Amino acid sequence: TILKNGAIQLLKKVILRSTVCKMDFPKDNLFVVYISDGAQLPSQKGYASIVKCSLRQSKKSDSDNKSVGIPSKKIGVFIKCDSQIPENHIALSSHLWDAFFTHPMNGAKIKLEFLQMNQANIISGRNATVNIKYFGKDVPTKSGDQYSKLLGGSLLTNNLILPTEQIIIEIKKGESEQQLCNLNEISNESVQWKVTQMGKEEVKDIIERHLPKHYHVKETGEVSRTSKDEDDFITVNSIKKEMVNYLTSPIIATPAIILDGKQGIGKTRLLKELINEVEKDHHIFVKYADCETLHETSNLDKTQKLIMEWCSFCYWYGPSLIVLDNVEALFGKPQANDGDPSNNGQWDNASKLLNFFINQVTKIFNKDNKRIRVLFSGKQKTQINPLLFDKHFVSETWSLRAPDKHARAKLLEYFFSKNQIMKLNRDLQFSDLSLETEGFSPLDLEIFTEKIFYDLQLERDCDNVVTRELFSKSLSAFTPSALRGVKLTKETNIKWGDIGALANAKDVLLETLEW
Amino acid sequence: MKASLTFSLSGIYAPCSISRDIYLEYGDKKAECLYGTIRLPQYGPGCTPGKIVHCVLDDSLPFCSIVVPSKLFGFMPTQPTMDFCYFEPILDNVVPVLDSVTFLINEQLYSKLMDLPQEMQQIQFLHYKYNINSMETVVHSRDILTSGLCQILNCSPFPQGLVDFTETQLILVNDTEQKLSALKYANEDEEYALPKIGTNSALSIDLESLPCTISRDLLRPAPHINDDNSIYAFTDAETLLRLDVTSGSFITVSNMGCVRLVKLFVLLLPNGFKKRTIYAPPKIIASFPDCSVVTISKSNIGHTDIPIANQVFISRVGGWLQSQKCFQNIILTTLKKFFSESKRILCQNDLIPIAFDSSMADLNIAEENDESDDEDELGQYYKNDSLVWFFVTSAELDCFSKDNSHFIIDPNRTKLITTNITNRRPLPLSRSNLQRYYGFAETFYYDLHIFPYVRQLVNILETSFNCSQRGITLNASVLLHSTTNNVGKATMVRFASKYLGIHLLEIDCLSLTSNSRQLDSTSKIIGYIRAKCENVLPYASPAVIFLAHLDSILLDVNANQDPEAIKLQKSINFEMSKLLDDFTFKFPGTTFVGSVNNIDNVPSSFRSHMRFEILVPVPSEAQRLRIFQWYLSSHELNRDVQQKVPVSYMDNISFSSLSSYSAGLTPLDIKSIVETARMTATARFYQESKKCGWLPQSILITQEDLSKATSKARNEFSVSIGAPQIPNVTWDDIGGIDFVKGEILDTIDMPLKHPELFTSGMKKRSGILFYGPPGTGKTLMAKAIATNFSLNFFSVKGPELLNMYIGESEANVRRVFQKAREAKPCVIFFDQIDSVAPKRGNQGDSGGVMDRIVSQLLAELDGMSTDADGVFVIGATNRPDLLDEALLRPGRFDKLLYLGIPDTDTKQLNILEALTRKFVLDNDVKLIELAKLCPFNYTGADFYALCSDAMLNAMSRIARMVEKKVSQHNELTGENISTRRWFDKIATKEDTKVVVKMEDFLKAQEQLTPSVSRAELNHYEAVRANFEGA
Amino acid sequence: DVNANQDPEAIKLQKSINFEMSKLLDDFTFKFPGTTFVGSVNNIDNVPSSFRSHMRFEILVPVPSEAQRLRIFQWYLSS
Ligand SMILES: Nc1ncnc2c1ncn2[C@@H]1O[C@H](COP(=O)(O)OP(=O)(O)OP(=O)(O)O)[C@@H](O)[C@H]1O
Ligand SMILES: Nc1ncnc2c1ncn2[C@@H]1O[C@H](COP(=O)(O)OP(=O)(O)OP(=O)(O)O)[C@@H](O)[C@H]1O
Ligand SMILES: Nc1ncnc2c1ncn2[C@@H]1O[C@H](COP(=O)(O)OP(=O)(O)OP(=O)(O)O)[C@@H](O)[C@H]1O
Ligand SMILES: [Mg+2]
Ligand SMILES: [Mg+2]
Ligand SMILES: [Mg+2]
Repeated sequence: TILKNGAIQLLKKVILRSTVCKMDFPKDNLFVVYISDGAQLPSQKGYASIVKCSLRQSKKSDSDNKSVGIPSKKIGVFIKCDSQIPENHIALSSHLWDAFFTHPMNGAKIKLEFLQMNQANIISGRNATVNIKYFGKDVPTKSGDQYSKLLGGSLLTNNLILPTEQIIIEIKKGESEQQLCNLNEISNESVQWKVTQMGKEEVKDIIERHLPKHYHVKETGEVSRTSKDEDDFITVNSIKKEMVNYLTSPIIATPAIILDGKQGIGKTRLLKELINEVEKDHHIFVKYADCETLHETSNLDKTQKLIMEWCSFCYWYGPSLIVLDNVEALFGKPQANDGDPSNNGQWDNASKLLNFFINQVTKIFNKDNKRIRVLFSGKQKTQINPLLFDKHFVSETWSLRAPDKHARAKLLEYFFSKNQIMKLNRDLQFSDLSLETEGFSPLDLEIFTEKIFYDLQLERDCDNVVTRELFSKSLSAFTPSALRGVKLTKETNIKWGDIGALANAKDVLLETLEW
Repeated sequence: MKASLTFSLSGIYAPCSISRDIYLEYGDKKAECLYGTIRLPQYGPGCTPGKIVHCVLDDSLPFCSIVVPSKLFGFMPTQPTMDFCYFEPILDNVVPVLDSVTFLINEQLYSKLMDLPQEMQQIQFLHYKYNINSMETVVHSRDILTSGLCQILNCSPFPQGLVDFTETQLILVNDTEQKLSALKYANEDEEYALPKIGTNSALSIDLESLPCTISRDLLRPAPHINDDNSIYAFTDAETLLRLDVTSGSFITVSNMGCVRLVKLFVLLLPNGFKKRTIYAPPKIIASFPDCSVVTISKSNIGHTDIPIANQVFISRVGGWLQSQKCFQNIILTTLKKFFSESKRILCQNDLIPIAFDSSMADLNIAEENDESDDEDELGQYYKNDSLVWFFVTSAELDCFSKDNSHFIIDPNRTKLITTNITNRRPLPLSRSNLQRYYGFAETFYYDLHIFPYVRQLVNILETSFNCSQRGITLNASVLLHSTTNNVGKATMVRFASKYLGIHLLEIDCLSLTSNSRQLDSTSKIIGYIRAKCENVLPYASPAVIFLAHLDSILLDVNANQDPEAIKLQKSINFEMSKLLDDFTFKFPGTTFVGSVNNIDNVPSSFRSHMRFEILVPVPSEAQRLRIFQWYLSSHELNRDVQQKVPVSYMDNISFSSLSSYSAGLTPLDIKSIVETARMTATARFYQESKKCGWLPQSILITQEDLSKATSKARNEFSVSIGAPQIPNVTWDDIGGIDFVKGEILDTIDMPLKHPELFTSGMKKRSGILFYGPPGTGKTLMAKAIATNFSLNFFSVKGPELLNMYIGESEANVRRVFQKAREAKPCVIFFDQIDSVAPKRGNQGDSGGVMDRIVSQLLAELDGMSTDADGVFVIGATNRPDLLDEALLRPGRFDKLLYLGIPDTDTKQLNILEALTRKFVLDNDVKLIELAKLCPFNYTGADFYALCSDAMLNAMSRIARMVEKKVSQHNELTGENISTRRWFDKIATKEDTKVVVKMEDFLKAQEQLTPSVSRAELNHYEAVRANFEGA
Repeated sequence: DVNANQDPEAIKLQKSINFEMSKLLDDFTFKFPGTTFVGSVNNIDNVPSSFRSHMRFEILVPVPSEAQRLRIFQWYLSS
């Protein structure tokens, strides 16, 4: 088939899946897309688009008419071959995402088309022209030459929005195909650029299109957001390695994994880094729930819709993963009993959801092993509803035991660095500094460090971070989370000494309590 | 790589000619003998495992073509052969060498082999006989060297590899049973030019479902762009010759007034389908209540079919899915997609199958587009999970009304028009396995000859089916109940449905409201049920309404309840009862198939109507064998994974032992085992692939893995019942307790090992208790049994049972025994029985609950109706006299074992060695004087204190030594580190290894007291005298 | 605090606020600088763990001693 322009020809349609493996290249290009090594590329250039996801549109599209129906948009793209990315996946560089007005999520279907053509490759075949018009609230006017250097330096197609700087690319030269046009193969003397501001009426008319404002939540820029309170993670324990090795295996036993823990011992941050890792080098889509934020859990019919929606999305996308922090809120057996029929104790209001979820998941897992998998976490293994172990949903388990001596050093080092002002004296060292901190955990440690920062800042009458001989005193005033909740006592002030003839006993005590 | 294929009658080990292009551009030029691997693509759910071959250059072969001996696959190229395969030349020409190969030989050749004089001479004779060479010839498995003479019985290291014919062991086995006579190289069952002369009119032949889908690439001919796969039929070549046309244009199938037009292709040779039969897909078969035999005829006028496609009339068949709100949209879309094809043909009374994905009900992929909108490749990601039909009635005739038998539908002229819901019977499982064809999640294929209970259900349903022409309202409700979850009730129901071809309604507990039911919950339930049913029953004949987990909805009256809350329960009960019988006489053939996990709680008002109640036992030894045979089957493992390397089990597995070793496990547990085995095998395969060693082309499950996967499954179960994590004591620590050791062995294990002599209902004396002075192993023996015997170990933490209220102790005891009884091979450890079972009815006691509880013990422990005696009971006390006699009887506690103080230097040395076992002892001195110097009033526990004290002293010595070393270092430096810092900055592992020298023992022994006085010991001695002296 | 002898619905709706109060403290601490959450209680033992641990500083306010009540008197009798 030959395109509307007689010099351009169509070859074949193909479908692939997106990835965020961060393939990079210089500024000259904006629409580079990386195909995998394998079947040779029938053409160097092409067209691309994404098949938009949508709900069932039930209840008249959730009471929204959606009268402005649009068939998305068609884009042109460079395509290049790479060896790292798997066969079925497609790499979509940082640009051209904002064109689709969709966040660069891991998995999404790409329609890809290979384009052939004869004439327009010739250098300076005809003069090129285009207008880079400001769409929304805009930076003051700038030269079109630097815009061309920055925008579509090698290739572009009309009707492309860009919310990254609120601009529109347009041209109506006349008798023009309104299709793909190459730029870097054309000399500067055979191309023209101009800039204007778009009319308010046309701006609001275009705003009617499907343009989800990505920065509706306040941000300082595309490269900086205040949400990043913590932007590092310390490889204290092997478990992150384990889960990465097992969860991503080509074949798995049972859909589910369970991640137990203890009060603040690591769970949420560990899962958030597991997301941040697994999303990159293994092309796994992830849906994060945090069931606590989920409202109206006990409304079974309403919650069931979200339960179905989760797995529906997860199945539509590529090999995916489901993760629930603090599961016991949504699928937890109350376990409190005074009198109840055995069947209702087996099947109460909460478990119904669990059975539905299990059945729905198994419906997929039993016909596509690598498609969908779930990863629960909760305060305690056994505490969770027995259905999981009964129905054989969870197979392997892991526990975040409190970090060992060798590990705490790294954690304290990192938390000390985080405040960027605290530092030890030449005479003091980390590894010894930790040993007194027995029975702690990262919550304990982080609050203890803040406590040290306060006690050094005012209570020592010094500006610089004097950091010895107050450590013990501060610790004395501290109470680890575990101890904090039960009836310990330190009331006795009588010193280590004050011994008498009780030496013959104190020896023994040393030999059985301290040694 | 894809290579053109042809066959020859050469030898099995003859080199395989390969084209010059492949031999040069991909074949290794440095290899003296080039080896490759070939995969034969065949009509099935997956490609065959690769077979290795040796190849050589051949200039006569055209572009990308190969020639191989047909005898490598047990046939000859008389019938049309396949035209291509997938091939790859091994990189680096890596191949493994088998250490041993097992061959099966005929009697005559074995006699010849003895007659042959010498081992080397026999080796050379075999070399000449079957072209087997050392380090040159490659062998395979399950192959035949020659028809009816020899066969490769087994190959241990790998399915295929080189043979070190100079050293590789050849396990030659004489065929004493003449099994080799069953071998058959695809030979003909004779052949006649004209078995019937001039039979051009018609031929009668069998019809059976095509076992799997068909891929166009495997087709010998070159059909057009469209309208092919809907009317395919396949047969043997000679059957085509009997029809006088080789793969003729069109055929017609006519019986019982139904005539259909079909297309017949040739069945390709390598497939192992049956002979002289029609193989067709479900599309055509569904049209008939087909007889096992069917007649076919030529139809040349089919080539001149007419496109009269105007205003066609379509109808949705009755069915569970068709009446669902959400599915209807995707059903419409997929039907329009199916009829979007240019040239599909159709005729009246035809059933057209329509597959679709169950979970895409909500994923509207995109709106209709002006151009470049198509589904073909977009669908490849998802595979279907549900299936429906559509029933076609009439069509326009136009000026071509002279004939209406068969016609085409054209999208340029056909429009979607539909009538109301029709009805028609499904397809019985016995005639066509639709799931198999469409790769669905196959319902387990029960075998009525073996499983008792399923036969009852199928018989009842088929009786209600056959009574249709008797025409009476004999239909009866059926209730399934089980002692435990996950026993396949819903599966067996689905089996019955598919077998008898009965539309199935699967209502379940995905209800709308169950908490605070006062909010009109009764309506929300019953109206939902009535609406769901009423949209299906008037169009299903017969029909089945299946209510899963009915137990948790029709709850019975509670003992303690709100007086008005229970009213809703009563109302729902009664209305359910009403709607139960309403369907009985509002429609013919309706059967109510309910399921319950405990029949005790079903309401008597509802249950009393019930007239058939089938208990579904956990599968016994016989069944588990079949279940394993199923889940391990090729058509199960290879499914649903899409791994690029097919899967299979190694033939060395053994159903018979596996079954017996998996006792008590439910089917779901079995599947869990299989899945875990699959995981471990895949992990092994990818680990080997990561390594530099030879890479198998298939991943093989191994019994050596199942042996431990079953153990892990059992440990999972043991965690389910909440048993404690007892420490890992070993059977060897127990020391000087040989007598009691053997006594315990004679009961815990003797009737458990070789379970045939004791296999009877006898009183197997499941009771035993230890009694005697403190600290002589009573708890340790239990701790050992807890892990060394694989019996579930329940701990009764002293007076754990006793409780606040009047009757909850009596509930706790019964709950403990009930839960233990759930897992038959279980142990009960009553630690310090004194606290729980004091002497009944003494004056010096108050409250009386201690009497009630001991009475309850006496009751439940022994009682009457007791069976499955595997529940052992092990008790311990310091002193038994506080126990009541009624416990000191056979059936409860037969022998009281007095684990007394050893009083014997042999035993003393034995216990001293057993205690010292696992830590190093310096051998410069002999330990026996430690026995000789202690008086016999010393006790097993105080010898433990002796050993630990001596150890602690000897290790305090090392502590002082390291203290001296660190002090010296601090003196050398600026005293800048303590001991703690020393232990992370510096390490002297070998220095810290404390080794005790018996001087330490001779120091310690002077300081430690006996654990009991003579006063107490004489007391326990007298106790023993009373109980044992007699 | 968590109630061991209360209906499950009440316990769940109480856990809801117990968690959300922590979440609210987090979000307010994040949103603006200087925001200082100063809560008060009359019996520490009743505060849930989910809040007892996360909180930084605990100050024990005692019954005034001799040196203090003198000042308190001198205050409340001032003109
Ligand atoms: N290994 C680690 N590396 C880096 N930061 C860590 C690590 N462990 C904990 N932290 C930090 O300490 C915080 C402690 O809270 P954490 O995420 O462990 O608890 P949580 O799982 O949300 O708790 P809860 O169990 O109460 O729901 C983390 O949010 C993170 O900021
Ligand atoms: N006897 C069996 N043979 C084969 N598969 C079985 C058997 N019993 C159960 N299954 C498996 O279990 C699933 C369906 O049966 P399932 O265990 O859900 O039965 P059920 O009667 O609904 O159980 P329950 O009411 O105890 O939950 C399928 O995955 C099926 O393969
Ligand atoms: N003969 C022995 N063999 C092995 N270990 C022994 C022996 N005698 C004593 N011990 C050790 O000393 C302790 C004695 O354990 P034992 O089983 O006698 O405890 P028990 O039943 O609680 O005793 P008690 O009679 O005081 O109630 C254990 O730590 C055990 O390891
Ligand atoms: Mg958390
Ligand atoms: Mg069930
Ligand atoms: Mg004891």
